[PDB]
Amino acid sequence: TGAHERTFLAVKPDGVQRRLVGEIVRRFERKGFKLVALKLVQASEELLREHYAELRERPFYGRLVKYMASGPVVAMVWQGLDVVRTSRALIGATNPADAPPGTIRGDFCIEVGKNLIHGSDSVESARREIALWFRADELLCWEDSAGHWLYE
Amino acid sequence: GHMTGAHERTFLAVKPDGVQRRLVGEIVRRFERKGFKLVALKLVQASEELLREHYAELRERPFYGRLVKYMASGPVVAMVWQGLDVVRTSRALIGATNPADAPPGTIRGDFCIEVGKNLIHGSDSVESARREIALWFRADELLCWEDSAGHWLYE
Amino acid sequence: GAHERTFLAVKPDGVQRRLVGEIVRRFERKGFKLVALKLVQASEELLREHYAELRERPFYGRLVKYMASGPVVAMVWQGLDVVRTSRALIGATNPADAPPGTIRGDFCIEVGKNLIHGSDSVESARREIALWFRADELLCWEDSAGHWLYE
Amino acid sequence: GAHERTFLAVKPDGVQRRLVGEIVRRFERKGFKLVALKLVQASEELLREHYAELRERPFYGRLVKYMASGPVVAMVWQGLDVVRTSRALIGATNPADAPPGTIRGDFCIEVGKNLIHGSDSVESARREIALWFRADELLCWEDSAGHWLYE
Amino acid sequence: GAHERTFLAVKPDGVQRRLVGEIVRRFERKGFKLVALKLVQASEELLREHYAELRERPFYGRLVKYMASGPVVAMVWQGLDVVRTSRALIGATNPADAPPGTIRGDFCIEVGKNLIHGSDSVESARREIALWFRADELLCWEDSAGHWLYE
Amino acid sequence: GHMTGAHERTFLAVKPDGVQRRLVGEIVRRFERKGFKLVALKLVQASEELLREHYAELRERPFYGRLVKYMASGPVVAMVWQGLDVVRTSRALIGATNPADAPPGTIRGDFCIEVGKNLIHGSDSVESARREIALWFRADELLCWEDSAGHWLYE
Ligand SMILES: Nc1ncnc2c1ncn2[C@@H]1O[C@H](COP(=O)(O)OP(=O)(O)O)[C@@H](O)[C@H]1O
Ligand SMILES: Nc1ncnc2c1ncn2[C@@H]1O[C@H](COP(=O)(O)OP(=O)(O)O)[C@@H](O)[C@H]1O
Ligand SMILES: Nc1ncnc2c1ncn2[C@@H]1O[C@H](COP(=O)(O)OP(=O)(O)O)[C@@H](O)[C@H]1O
Ligand SMILES: Nc1ncnc2c1ncn2[C@@H]1O[C@H](COP(=O)(O)OP(=O)(O)O)[C@@H](O)[C@H]1O
Ligand SMILES: Nc1ncnc2c1ncn2[C@@H]1O[C@H](COP(=O)(O)OP(=O)(O)O)[C@@H](O)[C@H]1O
Ligand SMILES: Nc1ncnc2c1ncn2[C@@H]1O[C@H](COP(=O)(O)OP(=O)(O)O)[C@@H](O)[C@H]1O
Repeated sequence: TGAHERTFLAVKPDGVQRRLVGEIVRRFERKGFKLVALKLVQASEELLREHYAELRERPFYGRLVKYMASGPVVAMVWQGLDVVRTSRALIGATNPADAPPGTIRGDFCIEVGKNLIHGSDSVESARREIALWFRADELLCWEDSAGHWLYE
Repeated sequence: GHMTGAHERTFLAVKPDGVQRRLVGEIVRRFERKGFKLVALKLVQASEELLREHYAELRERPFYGRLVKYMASGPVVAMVWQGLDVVRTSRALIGATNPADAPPGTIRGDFCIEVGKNLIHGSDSVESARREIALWFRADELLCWEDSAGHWLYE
Repeated sequence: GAHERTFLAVKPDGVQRRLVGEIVRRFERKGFKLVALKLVQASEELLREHYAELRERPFYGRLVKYMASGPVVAMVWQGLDVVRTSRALIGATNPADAPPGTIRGDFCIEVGKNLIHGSDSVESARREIALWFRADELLCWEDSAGHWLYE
Repeated sequence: GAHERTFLAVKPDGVQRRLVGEIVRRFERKGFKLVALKLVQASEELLREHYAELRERPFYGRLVKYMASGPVVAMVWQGLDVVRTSRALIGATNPADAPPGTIRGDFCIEVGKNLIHGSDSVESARREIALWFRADELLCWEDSAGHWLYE
Repeated sequence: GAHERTFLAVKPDGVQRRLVGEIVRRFERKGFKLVALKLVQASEELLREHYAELRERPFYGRLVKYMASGPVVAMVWQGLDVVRTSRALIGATNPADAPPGTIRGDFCIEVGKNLIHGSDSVESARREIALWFRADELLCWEDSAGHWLYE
Repeated sequence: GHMTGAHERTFLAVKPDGVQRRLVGEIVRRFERKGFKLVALKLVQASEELLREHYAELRERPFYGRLVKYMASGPVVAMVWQGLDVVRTSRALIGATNPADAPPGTIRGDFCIEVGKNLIHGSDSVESARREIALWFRADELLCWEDSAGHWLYE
């Protein structure tokens, strides 16, 4: 899908509490990606168990689920060329200690457990996460007036 | 309400020009830095139907058809913000309807030029806010959460 | 008049909300010279004196208690008309009346949590500077930018 | 009226204080179209004509000599009501009178060091644009954002 | 080496996306000295010469046509190691390879729409500056901040 | 420490060039936004004496006299910041000693050019931080306060 690739991103409860939602959104807007879905939600533990199913045998899994369910999150879908991989570069390493300055985690976070944002790790993960969090009628198609200036 | 006033809510929407011009984050950050509490948020493609109801007071103005068509022309970011005097204060942060009359420091004063592409809507009154919130959101979309910042914004 | 000085303090809410740097940057960008700075926990006794003119007001006790409740950033800034200009940058006491573009207009909601204190007059500034700082904390420096800020 | 143009110039103090980008960004973020730009040093002869309406004012000589003393960034911006709106963005002549949120309100202290010039009227802009720029320095370009700025 | 100079150009996509001021501010905040600036539309003849090292590359033709298609902001910046450092601030040619914090890493997606050109070497810079600018367009000014940037 | 590590402290100082160039607020804002806790702060005119001891280790370097003279050539903003891995992290945020080697996104990478005017000092190690904090601050200048934000920065 090339420039139509999509990723799932979510601002975690700490990002909402720390008033960093606009800052995060602005970084993806300024990069050139197209916002195609957005909502403030409180995720159920049932949903979050499915979301993090790959991690279910890790010792932190339970508290990760409980935490992500504990307050509002901002769920998003962004669209563009290589948006999955590039979003992960913008976000930075899982452990903010390893995330360089200039990344979101590098600039704003200290600890792995309070690392502001989730982004899909692969196109296949993105497909699964988008379907989990969003209905199809929440995913918008619009003609981007900037696209001529971002793409060949 | 009247208890303390702090649970007043307004409807704000980033119009299609705000999305196209990549100002969503900038607009949200201004309300975040002010101290208001985001209690609802969604990106939507608004139907002409809903918009006719939203702008019903402008039903017999000459621009009405172009406004509705335009607001339906692309995504809108619909929001509800909560806090003391949020309706009046949000109108001040946005600035005058005609950007030419909105001072620098306001959203319209800083970011736009013409009345027909003026980035954002905010409820003009508490009663308008009640009506607009109900029109645009379901009850279950309005979130109750515990704002760690409140202690530092409110006496 | 370029050596006029004012006393500004970031109140405990400004520290807690991580707005210290934002506030300092606004006075830097305006052209004023920072000549004193410290993070302190003010005593209630100091604060009772600082706000003595308000001692008969219903809110005086809670103002004092609050200002003593957490760290504040005490500052002295220097430049032409700095006292009045700083008050303009800060905005009205009640943030509801502070326009966008001002510190209180951009960042605050309520009169009791209004981020920052600034002296209200040159004589108030002299008094407040003396209350909060020793003479050896007030620095003198030659501003490389001054030729570009003053005629 | 969307093709109205104004002449703006970053004065020597704006260049020296490293505020050129900040100023340009304010006009870009507003939605105006940059149609001419150059870093130049103007002659006193050009400046005497630029400010010819102020020839009887006691500061005229000083103003001319100062504006000739260092580089300035000359610009033309295009858009609806650009002259009047640009003046609003810049703020009052005397920065003491310019509210926070304006360029002069945010960055300046004194009337002689007030960062930027903007034309005062459509007819003054026509005159100033002609004075500072060759016709071939004003560029026509198709504005991708035009549909989202204008109805 | 503090008098080294580089040629930078904001490409048509940077103008259209309203990123001129953002880009300039990044070089200003670094401490580099702006010594020439203009908004221009370059000829294919000039651009063929500009990019002559790339003449056997498959994209050469489309690169030349594109850079000729709309306005660019041509600039010269001065300072110690300005060529190499500017390239670092810009980031990798392909924005997919440019880290966050760089211009291309922060603002761009694709190699053909990568916002800005910067000279690749001191000798390339000398050639490019000569190609785009007349000698009288390069300004000598006394930098008020130089004592605080350099030893 | 070793309980959780969250009470580690570093000494940071904005050098005179950072004061003159009006980057104090910019610098402080980068540490605030990262989540570290400001526990001490003062503007000082550092004596040639204090500085000779600060930079004792560099006594045999040919630039030593010029470093001490420069660090006394205007005000310095002395700070103590607290948090998990604050010494190592602060060094990463500042970037390499030589700004030409500091990547964009770091303080030195974004804001300065030459090694002799490199804006800021941060402790290079936990032991150095212990020594620097002791040298520049009195114990009663290091404040214990309840950080509302810690709940959102720490698990
Ligand atoms: N060792 C850990 N302890 C606590 N939380 C962790 C740990 N490792 C990962 N996590 C949390 O689980 C989330 C999902 O892990 P993972 O998908 O591997 O990382 P990423 O979010 O960088 O793609 C992380 O973002 C983080 O919040
Ligand atoms: N004279 C006008 N010409 C064109 N569009 C207008 C005009 N007046 C209002 N509008 C449009 O209709 C919207 C609703 O108008 P109104 O409620 O009066 O303003 P506001 O949005 O400031 O509350 C405006 O925000 C603008 O988009
Ligand atoms: N009505 C009030 N209720 C609570 N606190 C108040 C009230 N009026 C003033 N204050 C507090 O007292 C501080 C000092 O008041 P004053 O000197 O009159 O205002 P300012 O700080 O704007 O100069 C204010 O900044 C505010 O924090
Ligand atoms: N009283 C004054 N003293 C010194 N310089 C002045 C004075 N009044 C105006 N100037 C300078 O002359 C410039 C041109 O004046 P004017 O056109 O009246 O103001 P503006 O630039 O706001 O349109 C001003 O921008 C300012 O630099
Ligand atoms: N494979 C490519 N496809 C399209 N355009 C390209 C490609 N490689 C390079 N370019 C364009 O050519 C310009 C000049 O290339 P080069 O000098 O090698 O890179 P840089 O601009 O990073 O110094 C690039 O900035 C880019 O816009
Ligand atoms: N080669 C040099 N020439 C001049 N000044 C230098 C040189 N190396 C270091 N300095 C200065 O001495 C300070 C201390 O050096 P060092 O401890 O090696 O760096 P850092 O401050 O990054 O820990 C530097 O921050 C810089 O101001």
